Amino acid sequence: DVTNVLLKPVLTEKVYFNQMGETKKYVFVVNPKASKTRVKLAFELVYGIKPLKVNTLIRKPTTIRGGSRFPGLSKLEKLAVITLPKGIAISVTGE
Amino acid sequence: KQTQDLTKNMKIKGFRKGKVPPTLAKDYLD
Amino acid sequence: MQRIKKGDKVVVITGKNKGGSGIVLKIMPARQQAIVEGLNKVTRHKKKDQTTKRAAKQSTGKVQQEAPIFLSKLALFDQKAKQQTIGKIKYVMDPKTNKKTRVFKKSNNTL
Amino acid sequence: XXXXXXXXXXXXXXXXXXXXXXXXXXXXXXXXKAAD
Amino acid sequence: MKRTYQPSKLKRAKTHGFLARMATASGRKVLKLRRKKQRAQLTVSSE
Amino acid sequence: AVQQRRSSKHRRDKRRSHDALTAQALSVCQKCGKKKLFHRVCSCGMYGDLRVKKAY
Amino acid sequence: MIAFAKQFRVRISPQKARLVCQLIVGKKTADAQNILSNTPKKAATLIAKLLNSAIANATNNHGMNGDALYVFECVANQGPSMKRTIPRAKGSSNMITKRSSNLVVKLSDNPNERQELIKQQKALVKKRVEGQQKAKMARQKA
RNA sequence: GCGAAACAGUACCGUGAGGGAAAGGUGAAAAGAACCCAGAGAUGGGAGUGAAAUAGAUUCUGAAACCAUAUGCCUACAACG
RNA sequence: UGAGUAACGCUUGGGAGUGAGAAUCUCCCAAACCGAUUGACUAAGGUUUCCUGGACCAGGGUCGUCCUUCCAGGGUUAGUC
Ligand SMILES: [Mg+2]
Ligand SMILES: [Mg+2]
Ligand SMILES: [Mg+2]
Ligand SMILES: [Mg+2]
Ligand SMILES: [Mg+2]
Ligand SMILES: [Mg+2]
Ligand SMILES: [Mg+2]
Ligand SMILES: [Mg+2]
Ligand SMILES: [Mg+2]
Ligand SMILES: [Mg+2]
Ligand SMILES: [Mg+2]
Ligand SMILES: [Mg+2]
Ligand SMILES: [Mg+2]
Ligand SMILES: [Mg+2]
Ligand SMILES: [Mg+2]
Ligand SMILES: [Mg+2]
Ligand SMILES: [Mg+2]
Ligand SMILES: [Mg+2]
Ligand SMILES: [Mg+2]
Ligand SMILES: [Mg+2]
Ligand SMILES: [Mg+2]
Ligand SMILES: [Mg+2]
Ligand SMILES: [Mg+2]
Ligand SMILES: [Mg+2]
Ligand SMILES: [Zn+2]
Repeated sequence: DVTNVLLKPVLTEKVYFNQMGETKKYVFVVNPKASKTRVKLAFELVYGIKPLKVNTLIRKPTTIRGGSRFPGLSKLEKLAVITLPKGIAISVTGE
Repeated sequence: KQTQDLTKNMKIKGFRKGKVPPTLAKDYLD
Repeated sequence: MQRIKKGDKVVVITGKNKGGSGIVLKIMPARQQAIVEGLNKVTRHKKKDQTTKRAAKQSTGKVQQEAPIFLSKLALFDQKAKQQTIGKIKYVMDPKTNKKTRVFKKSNNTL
Repeated sequence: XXXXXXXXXXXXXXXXXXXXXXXXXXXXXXXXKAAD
Repeated sequence: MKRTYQPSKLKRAKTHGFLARMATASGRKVLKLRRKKQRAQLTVSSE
Repeated sequence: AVQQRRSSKHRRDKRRSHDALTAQALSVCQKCGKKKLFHRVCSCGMYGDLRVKKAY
Repeated sequence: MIAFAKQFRVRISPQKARLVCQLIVGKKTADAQNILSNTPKKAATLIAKLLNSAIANATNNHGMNGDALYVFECVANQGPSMKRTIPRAKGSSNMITKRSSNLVVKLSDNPNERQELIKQQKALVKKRVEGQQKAKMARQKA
């Protein structure tokens, strides 16, 4: 509802491999506390096309910048894979 | 031609060389 | 108020440059410095770096810029007086506009 | 060319130095050389 | 050979965890002292 | 067995007196001129008058 | 007129490097290069680079003839070490000291270069004695 | 001097309670060495800035033990706190 | 100092290539061991050690152009497990 559970879309080789061939699959990063239903609701209120299904990924924090004078940890990411129906392809940028 | 020249190296954030997008190479490195 | 502002004429009273006239372009209050144009010209040995659209050329040779100067070495320059001289300033408050204005103490010149 | 480093942190000779805890938890036992 | 320490998530958390320490007067005394020493790793719960 | 007395810095060098190195015998190639250690193929693969290996 | 070249933190040991440096001190340029290029030692393809750099900056920077260079002094001073813990048996441990050498090679064109060094030292000793003597008349003057 | 002048109750040790360090100083100002030479490069030698570069980032001063070089003298029938 | 001494902790030959540099890196051909296992799937534990590209300060008991090391980017999809 508040639509703070859609932080940033991410574009990688896996993402672009999916974003072709009839059904498109768009991968965003979402609030780690959000649920699948909240992700679908956010997509409903801000895009307008009902996802066919939603898959979720949790990327665990790991050590980064190892050996550097001050080492630091990573940030917890939850990934969401929206899949729109046949024949529909909306743009992530431009509204 | 020009798009062939602009696909060599110049690796984008999430990618490597070779499979550079055929149409999207003017956004990050503009 | 402040002794030195951005814009007023200033000279140097100590160092190699004596009677060094310039215009203050910018004031760092925290480090008590002041960049004055034409004085303390240093020439950094400009390397070559190419990692950006602008860095592809980044033509830099013997660029001479401005080094900051301690605010203590600076002294305000008089202009209204027929015989220009170096002096100290006050912080009188004129009731005409109720705004603080600097006035020299060896004369009666504002700012 | 194109040899540059515009990042705020960049170095090839990474600073590191190994330390020693002087772990010497050594002991010993008895013997067959006992003259009683 | 079988050394003394055989790791296990469940056993470690149930013996030296925060909830295990916050169940008796002795554990409360230990945590206050560890807070006095300003230990970054208060218990084994935090990595 | 372990030293009950320390060996000075002079006895050490007296023992090391026989550790000096020897200069290996060198000769001149008859087709390129560089010095090569004796009885061995030069850098050009030219031993005497015989083309041995392809040029470096 | 001594030209020189240096190398800090050379991986070779000074002990295992002095054996090679003693094979080139006092030797002519071409013969030293020829001798050092065919010696089967680790500290031979590193002293060669230092020697070559020294020749280059002697005939380019300081402007010397190039047909008069002889190895004046090639030495391997003791460099900083690094301490590591080698795990021994029965729980003990020892300290392995990877030792490093600071290499410096020096060549001259004049075969009498030691005389000038003794001369400067002689000049230095004399300046100390002259000051004492100059101080003594002044002490007597007052 | 508080264990801790630096990001110290940290790194690290132990299952745990607990135990527990070392490490400061370029230059007035980075003006941190463009350029040339050797090298694959780091780097070194010049050039340049600077009063000083043997103040060069290994950055106030730099002791001894220790390791090398050299002028001069002595030493291969010699029992040596 | 011991001392450049002991030790370097079970596995061969060649051809081609990269590279400034190759017994140690890549490919190929053999060769030798495992084969109720050095084969394959997982629990526990480990916690990115997984993939790509680059590097050879440090570590690899030698070497290294190479690494489970370092840098940058990426990788883990459940109504039925
Ligand atoms: Mg899931
Ligand atoms: Mg000696
Ligand atoms: Mg010997
Ligand atoms: Mg053991
Ligand atoms: Mg210098
Ligand atoms: Mg010093
Ligand atoms: Mg005699
Ligand atoms: Mg006799
Ligand atoms: Mg007697
Ligand atoms: Mg006697
Ligand atoms: Mg000892
Ligand atoms: Mg020794
Ligand atoms: Mg022995
Ligand atoms: Mg032996
Ligand atoms: Mg042996
Ligand atoms: Mg082995
Ligand atoms: Mg073998
Ligand atoms: Mg068999
Ligand atoms: Mg197996
Ligand atoms: Mg790691
Ligand atoms: Mg890999
Ligand atoms: Mg690689
Ligand atoms: Mg090695
Ligand atoms: Mg299904
Ligand atoms: Zn030849």
